[PDB]
Amino acid sequence: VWKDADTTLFCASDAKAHETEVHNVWATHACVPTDPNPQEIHLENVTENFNMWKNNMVEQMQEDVISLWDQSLQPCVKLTGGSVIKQACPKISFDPIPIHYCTPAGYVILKCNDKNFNGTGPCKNVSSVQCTHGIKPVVSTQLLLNGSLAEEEIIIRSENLTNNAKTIIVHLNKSVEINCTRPSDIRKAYCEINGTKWNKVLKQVTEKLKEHFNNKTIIFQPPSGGDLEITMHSFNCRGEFFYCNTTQLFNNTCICNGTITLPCKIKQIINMWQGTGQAMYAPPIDGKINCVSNITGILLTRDGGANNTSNETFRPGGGNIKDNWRSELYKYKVVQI
Amino acid sequence: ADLVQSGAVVKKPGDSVRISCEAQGYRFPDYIIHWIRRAPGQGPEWMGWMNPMGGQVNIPWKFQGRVSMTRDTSIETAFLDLRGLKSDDTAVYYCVRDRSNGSGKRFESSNWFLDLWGRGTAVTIQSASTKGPSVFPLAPSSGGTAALGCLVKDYFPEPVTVSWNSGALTSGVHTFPAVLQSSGLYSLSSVVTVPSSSLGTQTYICNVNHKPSNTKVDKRVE
Amino acid sequence: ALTQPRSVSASPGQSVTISCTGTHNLVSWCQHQPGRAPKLLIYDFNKRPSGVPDRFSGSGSGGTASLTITGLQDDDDAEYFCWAYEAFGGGTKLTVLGQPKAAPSVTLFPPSSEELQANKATLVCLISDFYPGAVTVAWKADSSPVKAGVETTTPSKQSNNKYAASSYLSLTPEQWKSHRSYSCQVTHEGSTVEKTVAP
Ligand SMILES: *[C@@H]1O[C@H](CO)[C@@H](O)[C@H](O)[C@H]1NC(C)=O
Ligand SMILES: *[C@@H]1O[C@H](CO)[C@@H](O)[C@H](O)[C@H]1NC(C)=O
Ligand SMILES: *[C@@H]1O[C@H](CO)[C@@H](O)[C@H](O)[C@H]1NC(C)=O
Ligand SMILES: *[C@@H]1O[C@H](CO)[C@@H](O)[C@H](O)[C@H]1NC(C)=O
Ligand SMILES: *[C@@H]1O[C@H](CO)[C@@H](O)[C@H](O)[C@H]1NC(C)=O
Ligand SMILES: *[C@@H]1O[C@H](CO)[C@@H](O)[C@H](O)[C@H]1NC(C)=O
Ligand SMILES: *[C@@H]1O[C@H](CO)[C@@H](O)[C@H](O)[C@H]1NC(C)=O
Ligand SMILES: *[C@@H]1O[C@H](CO)[C@@H](O)[C@H](O)[C@H]1NC(C)=O
Ligand SMILES: *[C@@H]1O[C@H](CO)[C@@H](O)[C@H](O)[C@H]1NC(C)=O
Ligand SMILES: *[C@@H]1O[C@H](CO)[C@@H](O)[C@H](O)[C@H]1NC(C)=O
Repeated sequence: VWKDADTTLFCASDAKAHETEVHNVWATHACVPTDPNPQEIHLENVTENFNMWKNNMVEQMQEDVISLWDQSLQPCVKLTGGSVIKQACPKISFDPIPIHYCTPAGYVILKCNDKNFNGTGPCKNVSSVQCTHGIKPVVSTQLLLNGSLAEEEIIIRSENLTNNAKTIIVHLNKSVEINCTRPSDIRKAYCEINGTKWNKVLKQVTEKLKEHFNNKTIIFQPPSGGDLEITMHSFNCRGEFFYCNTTQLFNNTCICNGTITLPCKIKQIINMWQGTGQAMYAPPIDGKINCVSNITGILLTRDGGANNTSNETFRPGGGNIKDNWRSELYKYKVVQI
Repeated sequence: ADLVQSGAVVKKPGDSVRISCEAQGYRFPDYIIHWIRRAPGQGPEWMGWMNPMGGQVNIPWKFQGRVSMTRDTSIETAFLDLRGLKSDDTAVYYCVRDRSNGSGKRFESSNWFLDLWGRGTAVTIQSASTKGPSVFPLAPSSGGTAALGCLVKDYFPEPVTVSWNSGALTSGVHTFPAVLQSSGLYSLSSVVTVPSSSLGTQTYICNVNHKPSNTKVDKRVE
Repeated sequence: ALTQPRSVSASPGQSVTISCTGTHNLVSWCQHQPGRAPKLLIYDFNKRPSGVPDRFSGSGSGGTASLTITGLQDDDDAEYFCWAYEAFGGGTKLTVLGQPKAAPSVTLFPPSSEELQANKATLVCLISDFYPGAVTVAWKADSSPVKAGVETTTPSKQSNNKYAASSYLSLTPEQWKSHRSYSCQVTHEGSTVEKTVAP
């Protein structure tokens, strides 16, 4: 028998002690080797109540990724409310690696396997595991990248959908390549997406969203206000910071039939996603900077009000990167033996 | 722990206004901030919420383009901006702190949790100028009941001083609060209950006096 | 967006219930003393935070939510508001009755001959000596109503702890003598009191 509980977890990885890539350096000294013989356990004829919006695994992954980025990235200058330190800012190697989250002694993780689970309801076929799967800690905005795909249907996740201050996550059946590239002025880059693929996927997402909002019509709009990391799709490709204008992806007129290319830019000064302050980087490296990623999640915020109108609008971007972890951690739940 | 709001102000039609909200005693970066509106004679009206971490905003159509919710985490102050003011924008605005939403340990409220409230900032849209009053007599008509008075039409701003018959009639006088009408002008009414038998034996006079307009009137009523 | 009546009243020791009608979402409540910063009282229907007494409570189901304050004091005299996300109630003035009830004394004047000499008609309708100060003015052409041209007022306290207000009906000369009658009704705690003027 088990009860719900919260305890300190630890992490597991396949990191190399000799690598200079920054995630491997963090993961050899913060994590242990992956379970050499893992095996899951069915919990026959048992039901449990998962709730992906109050999971402490998420807070712990947040603190972990913060520590990793705090030691890992080397800006020339870091400014944090009056204080500003200046340090050597060498280039770094950077490519996220999958991380598992293991329970300590006297606890175990439960796994919701209901193919179309929405993160909050009860669960049919519950499993017991030692660790999570390999979760890649990739901070990004608007788009969720290099994650996992929904088993059967596209799934729409929120705390309530009738609250507009609470983020909504959409999990796709089918990943869509975003092929970002800076070719061999030095900051202008561009992200490319197969327009036919992406627009079919977006029509399917519209159909689901109409399913949950009373058949009502829905439309997409660019983000309304705030700093660049919200208004545009921001991410990190090999130490450089990409900012891409995503408006051509949320193109209602074309629910385009070829290649969409987003104007991306590499930025020298950024605001740290840890809420901390702003940091200055060194000019980008030379050569072809490539980044082929899977789009396997979107985050939306619904325009408040307009309960009068016969349509609902949705803009990309949802709060702070903690929820990205939810995107993968939704199906787990640590309990006390 | 409170939200300090900036002082009240007046503006002209069109025009635009900026208001602060200095957060004190808590972590400003966490928990979003709603801006709400109370206009004279109407129930509260939400204007949008603003996540102070990145500056993301959620604003209903009624206010797209015309409003911007910003912040400056360096001095933990939110900001509301309204452009192109008309009359229906004359109101008292509050910044308020949600605590069931944002980054940080939220309060646990399924509805919105409006923990902390500012004191309010009044903006008044004076589509006026100055001018004076135009006073006209409220005549009596039809036990010994008899009421008369003194209407004071379209002036700006307060106050006006009404004194019946140069300070001879003072009992039963009732001057009512002045109205700020559609135009953003002032206008009021002053009555008195008299003896019905006194009509015909002694007549009475308004004494309207708009000092900032330099206006001294007398208007007799029959 | 959400209805909510305009006035409650009771006397230092009993109990009152303000309600919010609208639609079936959860509602929180807020007290607003004159010019002060409002204060959260109870959230999610029945739940109550800390720093607030057990006398305030509430519930809700079926379309309307209830907020109850028992054992009233002379510091609960304030406006109360409710909300369900971004649907807001109009507010409810809570009066702690220190004096007894009073019905409105309403007086309705015509537009003077001098007013029409300069082509503007204004019907004045003054309201006097009522307690509490929660009035509802209404003007009606002969038999049918009017909503445009009306400019009312918030009740103010007089020299003796009751209330007053005014109401002006601005009109054009032709639509002054357009028809037969015109009247400024005053609704106060349950019932109206209706005056009437004619050309
Ligand atoms: C999640 O599923 C449960 C039933 O399993 C349901 O009650 C709840 O509304 C669902 N949540 C969302 C956001 O769809
Ligand atoms: C429950 O999860 C297991 C995972 O091993 C899956 O294979 C199985 O099909 C699920 N149960 C049902 C009834 O689909
Ligand atoms: C991208 O998605 C494809 C599915 O077509 C999958 O085979 C591949 O492993 C994914 N790559 C990632 C997640 O890096
Ligand atoms: C995506 O989900 C929709 C409906 O939820 C379904 O019709 C479609 O088959 C799914 N895609 C795949 C590749 O199965
Ligand atoms: C990605 O784009 C680059 C340059 O645009 C191209 O050379 C490469 O073939 C592309 N790769 C894929 C998998 O689309
Ligand atoms: C884009 O995707 C479609 C799938 O619908 C397929 O024809 C091909 O992979 C791409 N087509 C073009 C013209 O790039
Ligand atoms: C839309 O609502 C109508 C009922 O008016 C219904 O026929 C239809 O099933 C609804 N849409 C979907 C996608 O089911
Ligand atoms: C993205 O492009 C469109 C049109 O230019 C628009 O949303 C906006 O100007 C761009 N986004 C920016 C500049 O952040
Ligand atoms: C939406 O798609 C098509 C492009 O073929 C066109 O209607 C329009 O220019 C697009 N809008 C954008 C890219 O903002
Ligand atoms: C996504 O995965 C690909 C393949 O592993 C990798 O090259 C790329 O850097 C990843 N993108 C991000 C933003 O981490």
